[PDB]
Amino acid sequence: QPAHLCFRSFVEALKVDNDLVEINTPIDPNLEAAAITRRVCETNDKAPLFNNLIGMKNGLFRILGAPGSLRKSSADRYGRLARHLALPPTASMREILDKMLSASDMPPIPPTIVPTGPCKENSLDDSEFDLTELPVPLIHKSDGGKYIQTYGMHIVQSPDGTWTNWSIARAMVHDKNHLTGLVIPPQHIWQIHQMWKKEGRSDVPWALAFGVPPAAIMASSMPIPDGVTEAGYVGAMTGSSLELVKCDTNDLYVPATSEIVLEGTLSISETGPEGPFGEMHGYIFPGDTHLGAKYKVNRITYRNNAIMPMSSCGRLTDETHTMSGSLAAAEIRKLCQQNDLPITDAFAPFESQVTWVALRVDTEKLRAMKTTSEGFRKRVGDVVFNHKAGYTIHRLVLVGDDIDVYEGKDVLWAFSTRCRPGMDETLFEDVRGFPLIPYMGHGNGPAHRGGKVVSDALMPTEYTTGRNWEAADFNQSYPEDLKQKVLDNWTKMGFSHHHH
Amino acid sequence: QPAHLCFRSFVEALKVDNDLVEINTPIDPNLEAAAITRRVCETNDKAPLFNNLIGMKNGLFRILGAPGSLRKSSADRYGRLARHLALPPTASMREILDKMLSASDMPPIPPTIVPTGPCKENSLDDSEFDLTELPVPLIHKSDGGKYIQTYGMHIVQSPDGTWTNWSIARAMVHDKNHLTGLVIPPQHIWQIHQMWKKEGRSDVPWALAFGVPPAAIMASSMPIPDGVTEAGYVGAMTGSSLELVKCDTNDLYVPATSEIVLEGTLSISETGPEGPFGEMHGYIFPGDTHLGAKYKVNRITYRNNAIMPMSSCGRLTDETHTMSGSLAAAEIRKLCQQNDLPITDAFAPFESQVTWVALRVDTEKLRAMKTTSEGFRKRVGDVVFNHKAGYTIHRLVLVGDDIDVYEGKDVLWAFSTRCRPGMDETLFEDVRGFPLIPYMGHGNGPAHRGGKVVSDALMPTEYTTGRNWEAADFNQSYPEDLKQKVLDNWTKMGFSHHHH
Ligand SMILES: Cc1cc2c3c(c1C)C(C)(C)C[C@@H](O)N3c1c(nc(O)[nH]c1=O)N2C[C@H](O)[C@H](O)[C@H](O)COP(=O)(O)O
Ligand SMILES: Cc1cc2c3c(c1C)C(C)(C)C[C@@H](O)N3c1c(nc(O)[nH]c1=O)N2C[C@H](O)[C@H](O)[C@H](O)COP(=O)(O)O
Ligand SMILES: O=C(O)c1ccc2ccccc2c1
Ligand SMILES: O=C(O)c1ccc2ccccc2c1
Ligand SMILES: [K+]
Ligand SMILES: [K+]
Ligand SMILES: [K+]
Ligand SMILES: [K+]
Ligand SMILES: [Mn+2]
Ligand SMILES: [Mn+2]
Repeated sequence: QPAHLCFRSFVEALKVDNDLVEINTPIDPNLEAAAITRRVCETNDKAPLFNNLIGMKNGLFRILGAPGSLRKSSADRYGRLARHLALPPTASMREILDKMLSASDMPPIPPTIVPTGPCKENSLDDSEFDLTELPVPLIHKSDGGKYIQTYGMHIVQSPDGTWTNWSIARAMVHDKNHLTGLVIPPQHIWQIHQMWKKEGRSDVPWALAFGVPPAAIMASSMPIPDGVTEAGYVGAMTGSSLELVKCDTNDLYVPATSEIVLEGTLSISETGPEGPFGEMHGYIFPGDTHLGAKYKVNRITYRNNAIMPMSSCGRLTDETHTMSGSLAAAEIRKLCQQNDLPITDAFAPFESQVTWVALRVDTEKLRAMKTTSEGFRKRVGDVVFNHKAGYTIHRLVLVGDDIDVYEGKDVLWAFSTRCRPGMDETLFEDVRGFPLIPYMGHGNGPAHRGGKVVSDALMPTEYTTGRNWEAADFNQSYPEDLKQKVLDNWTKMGFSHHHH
Repeated sequence: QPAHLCFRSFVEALKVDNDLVEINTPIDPNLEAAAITRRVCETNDKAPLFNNLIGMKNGLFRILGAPGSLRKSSADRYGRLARHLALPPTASMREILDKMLSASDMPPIPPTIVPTGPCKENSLDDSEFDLTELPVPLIHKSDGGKYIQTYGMHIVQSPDGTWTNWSIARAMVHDKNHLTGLVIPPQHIWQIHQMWKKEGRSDVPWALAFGVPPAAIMASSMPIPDGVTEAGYVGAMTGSSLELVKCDTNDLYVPATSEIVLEGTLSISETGPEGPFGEMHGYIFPGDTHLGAKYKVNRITYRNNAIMPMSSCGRLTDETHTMSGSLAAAEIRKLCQQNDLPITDAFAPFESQVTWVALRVDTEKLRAMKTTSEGFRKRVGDVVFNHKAGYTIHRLVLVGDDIDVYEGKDVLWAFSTRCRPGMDETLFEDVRGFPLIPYMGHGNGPAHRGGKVVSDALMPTEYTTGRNWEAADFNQSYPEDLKQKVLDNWTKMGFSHHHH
């Protein structure tokens, strides 16, 4: 079963890539697994597979850390992401984001129901499991709980049955048979939760599947549109209908090769303590516990020798940056295009802690618009910051065609040199804000509103007659024949491999 | 004669450091020398010494490129700067900037006049030189002239004799016996020029010395205070009185071991075309020629086998960033301290194209002030942006004690996560602006005014009770004994030298 369609095959692919370290000696889920993983993420090392996790019982569970983090080499930097998608390991960001967007104007390929799969190899009922007795990691020393859920997919369906959403949202163990987690607007898990709360009749049927098809966890991390069932989007992207099995205790359907499945309900009434958690912006605020959503677990099913993926998130670079940031940028690119804005590319610079998105402008098309910075900034900000895809992003940086937005150095150069503070910016105070950014939820203003800006790093002639500069760099300030001569004589003269 | 006191000795020091490439085959001053130098600066390679420069005649001249640029290794990144100052080549930025500030509360050590020196080994009068016949470089393909002056020091004295200023300002060849160059407010060359213009009696006696003592070219690049003679500041910093010889045609004094000296006048009446030039922010605007100051050259004196230093400036990283940016940051640190502001460190992030300065705050002292972000931002911005030392800097970023301002990654993290756009910022429109930044002189607003901001990346509790977070990183979110265990078992488990 191919790597992008089966998590167990994906692990084998990483091994074969020489992108995995198998740790076969005992590792403590209390901080040690996550510390190793954090170090990996901070240094772009190989993914750790913890095959011998202190507290693993009857097959639950091994851990794979850093499943979507970066590789050290430039040439296959994004290779772990590529392996989620059947792309060559040398794929560019552009190619990865194009693959993730490709299903947006394709017919869905709905899933196929099969009678069984590996995720049914073992089961534990209501009398046989205790979530506090599993080797659930403590990921950061100040976390408010053991965060079992950092890289599984929540499965919830609208009351009318027409939309089944797959998404990543964190959750931690509350007690032997409950989790608490983030369920916040405008996220689809929250939107569906609200539909069940308005109906008022029952708690939300729920499942949480860990170790799902890698192409599915990518779509789980992406803000594809409201009402769109991720399973059929993944089917179209991959060209293959996903095989799903029914849950035992409800009528939801989970990927047949899921490593571990929890089945139960998301309460429409109950809450419990949730957090704090060491989060994507790089911080934890110890003791900042709040009420979160509360999930009841009725059943666990799992593969033999089940593997739990884990994201040890925080400072650069992990899945929150590589997947949540980049996939939000991809959706923003499409949203802009669909609103007739001349955007060619979008990326959330890692340097920005994925709080910015740089938007590359087709300045030929911009010039034909016969507009101004003030007007264009307002138009872009209204599109993006009024939409869910713009939720997590607080600064949009408009750049012209010379800038590669996938290169943070070049984005920082353009921002720093082409956008006059204040004058070339528009502030947005009456939009939804992202409270997890420290300057929002722990800042001087409203946690949930405002704090957003469009920063125009287009130069004035880019709106009118065309770029009127050349860069003072090797590439642009010397003729081709001289540049080539310099490069050809470089080592001969005494100065100093692409793969490495 | 030591490296920091004698340019010829400094060249030997770079050779001995294995930080020099001697090119002994013919190199064209038309773009080729500067292209090689640009490539060096973009890749942190060894400094190029062009010993065989097409058009060199009777000893004028060899070129040393990249004299103050970066080395590839982290461990001796700033070693070329250290060699300007007698510091070990492993010196930190902090140590370099402390050395440059050290003379600010020392008695000056005035210079010593000696009867002769190497700079008098050869001479060319008014009938014997033609600046258009020298191997003056074309540094960028669109430059408006051949920029002879990128790393010499202009020498001008107040009419009353009490202040002799040394500074770097660009200049290009106008004709056989004149240069044009930038002389702009608030720079000291401009301030002194204005004094002579108000007196109205004569042109400004002037000299331009190339290949000066490295400690002198560092002070030439720093905004030490108005009225302070750089020679005595360098004397105090180094503990040694600098040896100066009189010019032949005027009563100014030049370093005895200067490689090349031009003597003449800076006109109080005449201008000529100047620029465009590929500038420190990374751009050239072809055809953007303006009137600049006009210098008349009456005499050249030079060392046997004279060496002209050259800065091939533009995109990262060259002398404009390493020296002008960092030295302005150093002066800003002191200025803040002298104004009773609790600033411990300042640096101009390279990522910002040295348009930002990050100011590290002693938050214990800030808490005792019992102030607010709005108040404190205004106070800092009023100090810095109303002073010459703040001229080139458009964004100040306030950070707390956990941030190393000499690490751009950490500055970008703090800025992106701790400063709410708009609310946590104060815009300054009624301050002098730096017109060379593209968004100023080629932007949407006044070239010379405004466009400045204080961005407060202090979190709210840093003003009150203290930092209330821990970082979600390896360092802060795991206990010491676990971190050490992970590091000790890192290679054993299968994961992957300081000098490299
Ligand atoms: C890749 C990834 C994404 C997310 C998260 C993580 C990872 C690894 C955690 C490590 C678990 C940290 C957690 O903060 N987290 C998270 C989260 N979204 C939330 O509402 N709540 C969360 O707790 N997203 C982002 C969401 O996955 C995307 O916003 C997606 O678009 C949502 O799907 P949908 O609502 O659009 O269907
Ligand atoms: C290190 C360095 C500094 C400068 C420059 C260069 C280098 C290499 C050039 C490559 C030649 C580019 C040129 O744009 N340039 C330059 C310049 N200052 C100007 O007024 N004019 C200039 O043309 N400074 C900065 C000044 O040297 C400092 O601002 C110093 O503080 C001035 O001295 P003072 O007025 O404070 O005495
Ligand atoms: O707990 C987090 O780190 C996290 C990460 C990304 C998130 C994206 C959207 C909403 C909530 C999020 C929470
Ligand atoms: O020509 C330049 O690149 C340059 C560099 C730094 C400068 C600093 C202050 C004033 C003028 C300047 C000009
Ligand atoms: K999703
Ligand atoms: K702009
Ligand atoms: K100076
Ligand atoms: K702040
Ligand atoms: Mn969805
Ligand atoms: Mn001065």
